[PDB]
Amino acid sequence: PKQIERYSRFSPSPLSIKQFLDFGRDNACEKTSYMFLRKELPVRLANTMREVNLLPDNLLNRPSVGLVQSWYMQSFLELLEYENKSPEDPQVLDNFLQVLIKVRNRHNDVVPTMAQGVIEYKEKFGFDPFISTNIQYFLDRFYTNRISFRMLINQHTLLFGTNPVHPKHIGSIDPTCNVADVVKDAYETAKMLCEQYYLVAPELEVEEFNAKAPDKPIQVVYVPSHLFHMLFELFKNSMRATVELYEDRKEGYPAVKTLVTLGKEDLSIKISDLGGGVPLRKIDRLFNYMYSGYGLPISRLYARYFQGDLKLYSMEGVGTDAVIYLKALSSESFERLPVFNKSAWRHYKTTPEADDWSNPSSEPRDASK
Amino acid sequence: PKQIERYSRFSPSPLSIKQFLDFGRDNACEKTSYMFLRKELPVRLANTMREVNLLPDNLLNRPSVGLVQSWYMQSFLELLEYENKSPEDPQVLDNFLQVLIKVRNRHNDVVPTMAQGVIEYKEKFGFDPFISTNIQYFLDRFYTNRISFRMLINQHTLLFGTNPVHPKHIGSIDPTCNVADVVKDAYETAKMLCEQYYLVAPELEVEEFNAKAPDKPIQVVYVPSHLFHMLFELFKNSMRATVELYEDRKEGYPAVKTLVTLGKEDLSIKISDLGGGVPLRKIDRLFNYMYSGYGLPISRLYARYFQGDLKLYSMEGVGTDAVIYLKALSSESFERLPVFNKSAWRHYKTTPEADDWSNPSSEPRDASK
Amino acid sequence: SYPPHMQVLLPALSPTMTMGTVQRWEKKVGEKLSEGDLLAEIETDKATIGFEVQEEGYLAKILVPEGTRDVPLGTPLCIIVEKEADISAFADY
Amino acid sequence: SYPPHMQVLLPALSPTMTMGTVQRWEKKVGEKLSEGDLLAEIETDKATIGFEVQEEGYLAKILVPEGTRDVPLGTPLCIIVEKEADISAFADY
Ligand SMILES: C[C@@H]1C[C@H]2O[C@@H]2/C=C\C=C\C(=O)Cc2c(Cl)c(O)cc(O)c2C(=O)O1
Ligand SMILES: C[C@@H]1C[C@H]2O[C@@H]2/C=C\C=C\C(=O)Cc2c(Cl)c(O)cc(O)c2C(=O)O1
Ligand SMILES: *C(=O)CCCC[C@@H](S)CCS
Ligand SMILES: *C(=O)CCCC[C@@H](S)CCS
Ligand SMILES: [K+]
Ligand SMILES: [K+]
Repeated sequence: PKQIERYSRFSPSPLSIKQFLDFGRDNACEKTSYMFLRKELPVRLANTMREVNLLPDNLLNRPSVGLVQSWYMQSFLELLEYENKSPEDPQVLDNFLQVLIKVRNRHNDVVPTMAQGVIEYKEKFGFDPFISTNIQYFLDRFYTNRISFRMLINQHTLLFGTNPVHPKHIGSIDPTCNVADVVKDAYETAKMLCEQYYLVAPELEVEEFNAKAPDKPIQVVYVPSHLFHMLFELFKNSMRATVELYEDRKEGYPAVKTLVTLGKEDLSIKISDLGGGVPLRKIDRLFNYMYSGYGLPISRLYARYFQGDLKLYSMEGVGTDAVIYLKALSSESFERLPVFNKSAWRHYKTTPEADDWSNPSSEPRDASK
Repeated sequence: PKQIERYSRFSPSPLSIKQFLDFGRDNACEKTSYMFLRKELPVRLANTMREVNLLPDNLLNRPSVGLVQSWYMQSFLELLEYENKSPEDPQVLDNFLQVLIKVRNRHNDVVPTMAQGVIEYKEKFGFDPFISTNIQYFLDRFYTNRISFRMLINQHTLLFGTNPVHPKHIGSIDPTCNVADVVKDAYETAKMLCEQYYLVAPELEVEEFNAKAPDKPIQVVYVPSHLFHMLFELFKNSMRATVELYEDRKEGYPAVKTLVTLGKEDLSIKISDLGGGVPLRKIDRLFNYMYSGYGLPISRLYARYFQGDLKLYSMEGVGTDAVIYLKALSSESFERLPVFNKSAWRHYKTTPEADDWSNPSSEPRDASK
Repeated sequence: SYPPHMQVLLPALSPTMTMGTVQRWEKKVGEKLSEGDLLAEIETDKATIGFEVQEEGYLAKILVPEGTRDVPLGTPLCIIVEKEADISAFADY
Repeated sequence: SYPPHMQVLLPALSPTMTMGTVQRWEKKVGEKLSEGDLLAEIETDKATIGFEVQEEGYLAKILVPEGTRDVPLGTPLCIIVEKEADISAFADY
């Protein structure tokens, strides 16, 4: 861990969809990608590992957390083998590729194993609100870096590894991603799961408004599988909400509505349901892993990840809007990566503080008497 | 300022709409209100003054800031005269009332004078992003405490002072506030101002859904003038947005729509317009006084103030939703007050920090070459 | 005797407070106290207040258990010591 | 000679960095430096990085002005001193 300290003091190098696309379309030099990745991946792993070490002891202790750590170490060390191995050698490039595959596979069970970790911690030491926000901060960063590793590894294996599935795609990026098509696919997939259990499912209705070009299909440069992931979760929640609210009613099921809009900066996707909504008090906690499944916080990570966001608004008693914001421009869609440093360190070392704002008594004085 | 230090270490005592209502309806003892207020008001002033002292020097320096300070001092000292004056004396109660009036009047020009202060500071030292968030933090707290002083003073003067305007009202609280009626009033008032300048204005459409009692008018216990203030600003922005987007068009003006809903916890009021919307990048800054008029941040202060909120969502290219959340239950509607303490102090003494999350280069490497 | 120590007394945390409930300690025996750290939530009739540490040191002993209702003003709440070597001197009370 | 001082050299802030632009100083001459404070934004080809203070003291002099492009690794950026009485010793350079 002298090597981990060092690489954890390096800053990550965030890439843009434009760069990924420009590279794979016009450049596409395996050397370049190797030189970049052999250094960047260890940077990213090391930034994360440094943060897992900052976790409360009772969480750091859990076997699941240990295994993750050791997997990351195992991966880090394997990638460091390449720091002095010349790209002017076919074999080095070939072996590097297999290394990437091996670490992708090793990291397959990573989301569930960590989750198992925090669940063990919760069920054994109990729910504290303050510490929950620490863990929250950690998981957002940890699951985002993991999304990022996977983005880099996929671009490299898809570009240089080969069953040629999506052919005009550049690695995992679609330069002409038809948003409504991903919307309909995500919907059908959630519909099937909803119908299977509930024996019924609401219909989807889709509208578009393309403000640049008012009647053209809305298209964006993007990773279709990220968009899909996000849409799938929101639709599953909308359907489940709608179906649960109307199963004991007489009026039949309101559709789940989608508005896709495109402006100078934003591609926005608003999903509306009449599933009864959620009180405002409970909204923030829906993003908090340890009240929770992880589906909604993780979907928001996919969104914040290329500079977008995922936001939820509800009217308790009627329904809920969920809105995905993506960047319209690939030149503006940079990776947003967590950076280990003193600011990060302070989040882990924060002890609780007095509230800033007042709090009433749990038993306020009776003002009638 | 030995006395200010002391009273600034006291914690404010947040009241609930229920308490205000229970007091004025069932108790209504001038003594009780005097004993409470003669101590609470100086607490609140002192908490604030302590924070104005923490302001950057170049802002603290401005004549406008000086005047505010001296007004608060003047008010503080005047209220301290009463700390040892018995309520068992008609005169003391009578004089106290006039004191309240005099300080309400003195504080009349307070929002504009402070605003003039920050404007002078901005136009003379320049816009820094970090310091802007410090000033933001301060103004939210300062304008909220000022809303609170005014709430207390009004309850006392209305209850014990007398032109008997709203008669079933309890001070400034309406126990049966008809939300749609305030919605229509706020709308008409903004309509008149819009028509005056733009020579046209969109129509309003209102729907209700009362989930407890599906067809009954939605009613809540509240301060009608706060609700009005909030609605007035959102409507003014919606109309101006709609009218500016359609003045060069052919389809005529979309209505501005209002949905008022009532659930177990929330009274929600959603205003929708098709005024073209705002890019997500610019949303947060709309709440930031020194990019700014103050109308929207201040409206949100009125909302967060009895435990509600005011939230904005847009789809760039189409339009914008603005949603006021109030508490359905008066028992749950406590004043939310800023408390001077070490946590507050640290906000003022925060020096800038490294970003937590990555940032790209302003000139990213060209990945084609 | 004992090593140099300080008693933390319950102040009037608002102008009319005469007693408070020690709702929750936010520090454990053995911990460093920096000036301004959160020490306890104290509940009155009027508010739930974050009582801050006023002097730096180390928490040596808690005199008033969590959950204790209606604690009068001036009641010692806990014991602070300058060095941590001096914490063990007070498990003895 | 001069009072005890330290030069802050430009590190490689990421594995491939060979030079950086000093985009903005976040500390002024005379200011206390605590370990981990933000000292400067440094811009590469790859990122805009918050360079942190690595050792505590006082900013005595800025060797590289704000805005200076393409600064090589190892270039002294500024001078740190242990006491503030020792800051004036360096307006002299
Ligand atoms: C609590 C209600 C009803 C529950 O049945 C819904 C199932 C899962 C909920 C997940 C959530 O976190 C909130 C939510 C989301 Cl995220 C959404 O995209 C759409 C919704 O309508 C709701 C919602 O309003 O949920
Ligand atoms: C930028 C656009 C168009 C401008 O014309 C609107 C006038 C004032 C804007 C104030 C705002 O801060 C944003 C805004 C609010 Cl708050 C609103 O309640 C309704 C709106 O439609 C807009 C908006 O979308 O504003
Ligand atoms: C920065 O060094 C530019 C990197 C270009 C190559 C990237 S897109 C690697 C492909 S995963
Ligand atoms: C706390 O002391 C209860 C206060 C009751 C009287 C209040 S409602 C004063 C009226 S402004
Ligand atoms: K780092
Ligand atoms: K205080």
